[PDB]
Amino acid sequence: SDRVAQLTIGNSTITTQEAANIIVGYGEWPSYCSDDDATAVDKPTRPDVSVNRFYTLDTKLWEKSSKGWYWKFPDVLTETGVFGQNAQFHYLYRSGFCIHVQCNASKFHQGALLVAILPEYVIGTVAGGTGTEDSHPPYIQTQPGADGFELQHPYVLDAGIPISQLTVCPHQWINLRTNNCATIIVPYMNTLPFDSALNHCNFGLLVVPISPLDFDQGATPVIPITITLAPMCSEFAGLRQAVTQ
Amino acid sequence: IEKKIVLRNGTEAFDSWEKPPLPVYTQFYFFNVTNPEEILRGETPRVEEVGPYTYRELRNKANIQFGDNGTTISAVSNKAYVFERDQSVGDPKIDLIRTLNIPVLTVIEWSQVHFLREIIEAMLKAYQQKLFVTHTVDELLWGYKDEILSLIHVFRPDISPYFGLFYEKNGTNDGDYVFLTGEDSYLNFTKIVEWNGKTSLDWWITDKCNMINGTDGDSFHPLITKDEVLYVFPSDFCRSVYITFSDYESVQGLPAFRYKVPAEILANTSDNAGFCIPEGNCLGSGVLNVSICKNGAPIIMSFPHFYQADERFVSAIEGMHPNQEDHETFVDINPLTGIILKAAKRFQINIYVKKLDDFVETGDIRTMVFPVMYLNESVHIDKETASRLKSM
Ligand SMILES: *[C@@H]1O[C@H](CO)[C@@H](O[C@@H]2O[C@H](CO)[C@@H](O[C@@H]3O[C@H](CO[C@H]4O[C@H](CO[C@H]5O[C@H](CO)[C@@H](O)[C@H](O)[C@@H]5O[C@H]5O[C@H](CO)[C@@H](O)[C@H](O)[C@@H]5O)[C@@H](O)[C@H](O[C@H]5O[C@H](CO)[C@@H](O)[C@H](O)[C@@H]5O[C@H]5O[C@H](CO)[C@@H](O)[C@H](O)[C@@H]5O)[C@@H]4O)[C@@H](O)[C@H](O[C@H]4O[C@H](CO)[C@@H](O)[C@H](O)[C@@H]4O[C@H]4O[C@H](CO)[C@@H](O)[C@H](O)[C@@H]4O[C@H]4O[C@H](CO)[C@@H](O)[C@H](O)[C@@H]4O)[C@@H]3O)[C@H](O)[C@H]2NC(C)=O)[C@H](O)[C@H]1NC(C)=O
Ligand SMILES: *[C@@H]1O[C@H](CO)[C@@H](O[C@@H]2O[C@H](CO)[C@@H](O[C@@H]3O[C@H](CO[C@H]4O[C@H](CO)[C@@H](O)[C@H](O)[C@@H]4O)[C@@H](O)[C@H](O[C@H]4O[C@H](CO)[C@@H](O)[C@H](O)[C@@H]4O)[C@@H]3O)[C@H](O)[C@H]2NC(C)=O)[C@H](O)[C@H]1NC(C)=O
Ligand SMILES: *[C@@H]1O[C@H](CO)[C@@H](O[C@@H]2O[C@H](CO)[C@@H](O[C@@H]3O[C@H](CO)[C@@H](O)[C@H](O[C@H]4O[C@H](CO)[C@@H](O)[C@H](O)[C@@H]4O)[C@@H]3O)[C@H](O)[C@H]2NC(C)=O)[C@H](O)[C@H]1NC(C)=O
Ligand SMILES: *[C@@H]1O[C@H](CO)[C@@H](O[C@@H]2O[C@H](CO)[C@@H](O[C@@H]3O[C@H](CO)[C@@H](O)[C@H](O)[C@@H]3O)[C@H](O)[C@H]2NC(C)=O)[C@H](O)[C@H]1NC(C)=O
Ligand SMILES: *[C@@H]1O[C@H](CO)[C@@H](O[C@@H]2O[C@H](CO)[C@@H](O)[C@H](O)[C@H]2NC(C)=O)[C@H](O)[C@H]1NC(C)=O
Ligand SMILES: *[C@@H]1O[C@H](CO)[C@@H](O[C@@H]2O[C@H](CO)[C@@H](O)[C@H](O)[C@H]2NC(C)=O)[C@H](O)[C@H]1NC(C)=O
Ligand SMILES: *[C@@H]1O[C@H](CO)[C@@H](O)[C@H](O)[C@H]1NC(C)=O
Ligand SMILES: *[C@@H]1O[C@H](CO)[C@@H](O)[C@H](O)[C@H]1NC(C)=O
Repeated sequence: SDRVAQLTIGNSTITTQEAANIIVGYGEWPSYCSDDDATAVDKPTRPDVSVNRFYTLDTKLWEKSSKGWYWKFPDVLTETGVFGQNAQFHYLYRSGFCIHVQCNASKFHQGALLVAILPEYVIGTVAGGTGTEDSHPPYIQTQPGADGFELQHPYVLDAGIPISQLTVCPHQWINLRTNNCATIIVPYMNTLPFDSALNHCNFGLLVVPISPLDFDQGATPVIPITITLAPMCSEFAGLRQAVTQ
Repeated sequence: IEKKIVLRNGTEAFDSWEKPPLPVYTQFYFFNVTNPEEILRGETPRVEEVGPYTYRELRNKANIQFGDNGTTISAVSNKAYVFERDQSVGDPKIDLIRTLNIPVLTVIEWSQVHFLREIIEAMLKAYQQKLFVTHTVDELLWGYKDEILSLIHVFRPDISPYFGLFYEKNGTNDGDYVFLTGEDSYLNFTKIVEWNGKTSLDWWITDKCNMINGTDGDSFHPLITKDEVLYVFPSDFCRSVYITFSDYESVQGLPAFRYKVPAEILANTSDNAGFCIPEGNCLGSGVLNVSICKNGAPIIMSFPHFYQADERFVSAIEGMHPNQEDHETFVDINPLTGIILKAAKRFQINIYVKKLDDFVETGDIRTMVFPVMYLNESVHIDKETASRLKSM
């Protein structure tokens, strides 16, 4: 009654029969902006079906020597579907997300992942190596899009913060002896109630193998990791022509 | 006894070798791509030989140290280039040269050896680039800030974001050389014996292929015969070459044995089978993979215009017309004194291209060898100093 689930929203459902449990980030569901909070005076659009779908984005192969990946949300979906068309026309934006990452393996493979969220995941550099040149990260390390980006130094998460206490932020583990998926429901976290969808990326989805993959030779050596996400309770405002960046 | 030509502090042969008094003239020739999009569609390329770009060189020696009771000498050989304008067609800092983009073909190579694979494959995908770019002459040859190489520098701080064909070669050395002067024997005079502490090369297949022979090519040993074989190791070609006898020449008023770089340096022989890396599968005759000794750059060293090379590469590029007189490598040596009279070092820098489906900037390009640039480095002895050597 906990191992088996089904998440239907929009026209797309996903079934899982070896889940762990759904955690709701910071204990509350995504919701619409109340009139106590809103400052924009134009009526928002709320598509309510066409953008609240599980978008399956990409597939990272996980071998025995991987480091970890990250996806900046919502810039994984400003190139995809009716979410990517409404977020490019409209200046303002708010939504929550239901984030579901699948990674199946046999009952002989082993290894654990820490799929975790963290809001305002800013990216530092190696500062020129020795630490004296103020190098800023490029635009693709900042906002990789639906392609994702691989961590260089996952012990410090490319930001000088340790991964050992990433477990404070909303997370759950995918260890291949127990579960194969990890649902994380995230509300809209930001100070101001709407923001731009092209500039500001509210959070980043860190997916790091902490305990590495291991399997005896003869088993299937290709163990993919696919993340599917669904913008919940999304609404846009401030209509103008299409910007792409 | 001609012991007058030695490298002793107190001799006039050491004065010519420490400071070469005769200028060296190098003319940089380029290839301009006329149909760049049609190569991406898969058509036959059409180029244009563009020049001349006359540089006058500067030469000296630094860090000269002796040893083993005077017979072993070790110094560096700096080389600074100064452009000459009246002997060139136009101002190089305006002259736009359209060719391949060598840094974005370098970092595709790095993805093939899994050297920063997912970092570089994120660069060329989100930042769409051009296989064919157009920069000036001084940018393409003396450093220019690349887009993608400026992004690798913040991930890896060792990578220089400035690419150039001869980048950081103005006033810098090409190794810590050590030589063998003629205090013991006049057969081995200023011969390269070791390189940066290492005895010989280390990246070739066999230990016969690794052996560094001969000199750097500045001045040779005297008493040259017609039947002996001289060996030259330039630091650009990354092996030791030899030179064969050509004909009788006449430099001003002195004897000359014209020696030329033969076709059997880069031919398809059983000796040159071991210079194709890794397993002897050669791209063709007359070409050489030198991608190891340029820090991973897909460069091919060959004669200009595929001279003494395969014909199926000549017919692949419209404009390749090699001949004997204009695109060879030769040297005029005084047979009595070993002073180089008139030389011309002509070598072509090519960039290998092939259609790879994971990089959608290559279009539909054929697997071939593409012309980029070549240069005639010429040295010449004038009228007054020729008459100084007519006495001896
Ligand atoms: C001129 O000259 C120049 C110079 O030389 C040149 O260059 C060149 O090039 C070429 C071409 O490209 C090259 O080759 C290549 O290479 C490559 C690479 O390799 C490298 O790398 C690797 C990687 O690794 C990774 O992974 C692993 C697993 O796999 C792991 O373990 C590790 O750790 C790593 O990881 C990393 O990374 C990743 C990525 O992804 C990430 O993710 C992570 O994170 C991390 O970081 C490596 O490994 C290698 O290594 C090597 O070496 C060493 C030394 O030190 C050793 O120790 C080792 O062991 C190794 O060795 C081995 O291996 C190799 C392979 O690899 C071999 O070869 C050898 O022999 C031995 O055995 C390196 O470093 C590669 O890949 C390739 O290979 C391929 O190909 C071939 C032919 O071609 C074949 O034979 C093979 O087999 C392969 O195939 C494969 O692959 C493909 C693609 O990918 C596919 O498609 C197919 O299908 C296949 O697959 C299959 O099979 C397999 C088996 O193998 C299996 O598994 C699967 O499943 C399937 O079934 C090639 O080889 C080279 O390299 C270069 N060079 C150099 C020096 O390098 C040029 O070219 C010239 N030019 C002209 C014109 O020619
Ligand atoms: C460094 O190396 C470069 C080349 O790598 C040398 O530059 C070449 O020098 C030669 C000789 O000075 C030049 O050749 C000359 O070209 C003239 C024009 O040629 C064009 O037109 C003819 C038709 O007339 C075409 O067939 C040809 O393809 C060219 O498009 C010729 O008129 C000259 O002919 C003279 O010599 C021949 C030799 O047989 C005689 O028969 C003639 O009667 C006449 O006297 C001559 O062939 C060549 O153009 C130069 N190339 C470039 C790109 O400049 C450098 O000289 C060399 N050294 C230095 C210091 O840089
Ligand atoms: C190698 O080949 C390439 C293309 O095959 C060639 O590049 C082109 O050269 C032309 C001529 O220099 C460039 O055209 C110029 O562009 C500037 C910038 O806008 C214009 O201001 C220029 O206008 C002048 O045009 C006349 C002179 O040509 C004058 O009468 C007029 O009043 C203007 O002053 C001119 O159009 C062109 O931009 C490049 N193209 C690219 C993509 O770089 C290159 O020149 C060739 N190199 C050599 C050495 O031959
Ligand atoms: C550097 O110089 C050395 C010595 O001068 C070269 O080694 C020699 O290379 C020649 C190549 O012609 C070898 O000759 C061969 O002889 C056999 C018969 O023995 C003949 O059948 C072959 O056709 C070939 O001519 C010679 O054996 C070899 N000697 C040694 C000790 O290796 C070397 O090749 C030069 N390397 C470079 C990069 O210049
Ligand atoms: C390479 O460096 C040399 C050494 O400075 C440069 O040559 C001098 O440049 C100065 C700059 O004003 C000028 O006085 C002359 O052009 C040169 N002087 C002498 C005495 O040679 C040269 O410009 C540099 N070349 C490149 C391509 O970088
Ligand atoms: C360079 O020489 C080698 C050695 O003969 C050639 O390799 C042979 O090529 C023929 C075809 O011409 C094949 O039938 C043989 O089986 C090959 N033998 C070996 C041992 O590889 C090579 O093809 C020549 N290069 C070129 C471009 O023709
Ligand atoms: C050459 O000249 C004299 C000879 O003793 C010496 O003082 C000088 O230092 C020598 N130069 C070098 C570079 O060794
Ligand atoms: C050079 O001089 C003679 C002639 O070959 C020889 O005895 C000597 O060992 C040679 N030295 C080197 C380093 O080649």
